[PDB]
Amino acid sequence: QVQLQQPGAELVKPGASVKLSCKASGYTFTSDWIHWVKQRPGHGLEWIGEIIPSYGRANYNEKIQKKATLTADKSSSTAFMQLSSLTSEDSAVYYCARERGDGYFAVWGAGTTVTVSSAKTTPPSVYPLAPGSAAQTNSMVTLGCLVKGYFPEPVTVTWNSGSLSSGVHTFPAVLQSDLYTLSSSVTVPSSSWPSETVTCNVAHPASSTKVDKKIVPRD
Amino acid sequence: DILLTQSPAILSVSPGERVSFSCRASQSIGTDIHWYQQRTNGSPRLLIKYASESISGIPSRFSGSGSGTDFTLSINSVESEDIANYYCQQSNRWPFTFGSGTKLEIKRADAAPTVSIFPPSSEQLTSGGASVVCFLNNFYPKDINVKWKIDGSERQNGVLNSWTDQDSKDSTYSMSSTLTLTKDEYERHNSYTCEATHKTSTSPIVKSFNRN
Amino acid sequence: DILLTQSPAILSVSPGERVSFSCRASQSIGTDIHWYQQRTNGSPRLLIKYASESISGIPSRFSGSGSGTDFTLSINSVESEDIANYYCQQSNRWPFTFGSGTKLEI
Amino acid sequence: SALHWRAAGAATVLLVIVLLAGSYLAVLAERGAPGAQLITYPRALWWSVETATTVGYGDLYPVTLWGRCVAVVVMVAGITSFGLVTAALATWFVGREQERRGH
Ligand SMILES: CCCCCCCCCCCC(=O)OC[C@H](CO)OC(=O)CCCCCCCC
Ligand SMILES: CCCC[N+](CCCC)(CCCC)CCCC
Ligand SMILES: CCCCCCCCCO
Ligand SMILES: CCCCCCC
Ligand SMILES: [Co+2]
Repeated sequence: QVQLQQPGAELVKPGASVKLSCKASGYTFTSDWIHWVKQRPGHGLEWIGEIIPSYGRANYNEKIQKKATLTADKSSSTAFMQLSSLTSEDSAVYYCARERGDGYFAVWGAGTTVTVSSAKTTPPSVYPLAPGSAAQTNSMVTLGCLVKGYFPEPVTVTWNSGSLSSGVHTFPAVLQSDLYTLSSSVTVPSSSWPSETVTCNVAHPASSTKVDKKIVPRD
Repeated sequence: DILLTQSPAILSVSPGERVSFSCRASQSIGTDIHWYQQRTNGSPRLLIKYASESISGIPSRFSGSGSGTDFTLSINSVESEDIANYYCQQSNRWPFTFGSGTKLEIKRADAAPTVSIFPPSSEQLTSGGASVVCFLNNFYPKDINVKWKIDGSERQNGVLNSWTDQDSKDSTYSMSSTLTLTKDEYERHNSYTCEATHKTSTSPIVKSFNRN
Repeated sequence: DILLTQSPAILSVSPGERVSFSCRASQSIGTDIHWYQQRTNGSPRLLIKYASESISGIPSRFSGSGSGTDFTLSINSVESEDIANYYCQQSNRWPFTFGSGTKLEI
Repeated sequence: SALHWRAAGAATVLLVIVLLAGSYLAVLAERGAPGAQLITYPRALWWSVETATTVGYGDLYPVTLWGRCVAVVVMVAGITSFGLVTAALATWFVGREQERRGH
């Protein structure tokens, strides 16, 4: 079971603060440290700080300006990082990780996407992508769904609740006038659709929305 | 702080080949180096600890070696799921530090794209917008050009494109091209076409539909 | 004696920007590096001791980092009163030695 | 039973506890000091053993105030405890020699 649970997203206004959580589960010892790691889009892993929850002592990266304050709650088993007075420089994925006091991060959170923007939250519109009537078919057919007008990142797109995996690519989103848009592409044997059903599921954590969209032939 | 240099930044290899990632520490750190794999949009995953120790669940394919200042992550016989970023990390001295990353790239056989064009949806038309979406899928090499034609005439405005990183399932690339119009602008034209020019053929691959 | 190299000799920056001064020791000296500010016609003034420790009265703007051979003095958001010469100093081994100086320019 | 052997036993248990708590507290004290090597638990336990026996190879050592206070407690406890074993052996030998003499 997921050892470390982080929210998918936080939207924060320039100059405002946010408090990220990281709920630990599994084997827990006094020797355990929880680390926080910052990753900007396309760049690498940068170490922010650590906390020993069994004692509450926290240490910080001295090379970088101090935006973080680390705390932990022994009873709820939750580590927190308070990020204060953010700018667009602070927009990133922030991972938590657990170290058993022996130097390596045995396990990582899935990460929280933090977007620092004035602009407002907006759930996506999900549209079907089925072939038009002249589209000649092969042994395979390509369907998709279009996920547009959302903010901020990210969205997660699955097919048939994750049970459809092979033949999927979801494209990186594009930003235009403070809104994101992407598409996902599934390819199944053509004989199997539309008899066997095909649905995309689009989760957008910043608006706590998850919508479904079934892909049916045009008419 | 201990500096961890990983050079080259990118590594190209042919399937089934043996690959070696390099990590050099600015001072001597015994064997206190750990290696992580991070796939596109995934979190890092521990592969090797203390320079050479196996983790359970990691394929036997992966090994590590080295001590002092020079460290190597090796993969016997690379395969598609190994397409990722690779980071080293030191725990010899406070603070822990990461290397900058080596990206692994696979050189597979050339492949032509599978093009698909999609008319806007009725749900979208209802909202007063129209998006024509074109997929250029599973091609190799990554270099590709998409062109739009409305009623025979090359269209350039309102076209946004997106490319995927190399695919960890088959080592190919994919691209989407999206022409966005108002319902109105979409109503006063008939045929919408998507053209893909790729290494694998001097002739473009073309897909189109008519609004009726 | 321990040689302390400070390069660049001059640093140009725009107001409110983050600036980093470099100090490199010819051998490893843990964290035994201290930083001084000297304004035009003034005496040196201690800013940071043992590589990262605050002095009281110094603006929170100033921080230090590093150990071994590589040291950094940083200023979050430079302002006019920061125009000065900046020197590092080592107390790891006898005799104490100074770096040659970085001038800050806005 | 006899005080010297009770105290030896007790010395040994105390020393084990000092080693373990010293390892944990040395890591606590030392993380957050740039350059510190005494920062993971397994080598900290080794470091505290080689400090208690006073062997001190120099592969590891604290660099902070509290790490060094921790180190001092560990030394004093290793020296003291091993001293107590020597004391208890001398009591044992002295008592047996009184006997062998008929005293
Ligand atoms: C002849 C006069 C002797 C005076 C010495 C007094 C030093 C003690 C406290 C001063 C606080 C300080 O700023 O030192 C801690 C220092 C923090 O920068 O780090 C250090 O590492 C100091 C190491 C001292 C370890 C001594 C342990 C002995 C039980
Ligand atoms: C062979 C070991 C003897 C080392 N001693 C005692 C051991 C301590 C565990 C050091 C004590 C000094 C405080 C004796 C000094 C030797 C001159
Ligand atoms: C003197 C021995 C007691 C330990 C001192 C404090 C422990 C580490 C604090 O962070
Ligand atoms: C504060 C308690 C002291 C711990 C023993 C040091 C080894
Ligand atoms: Co008598």
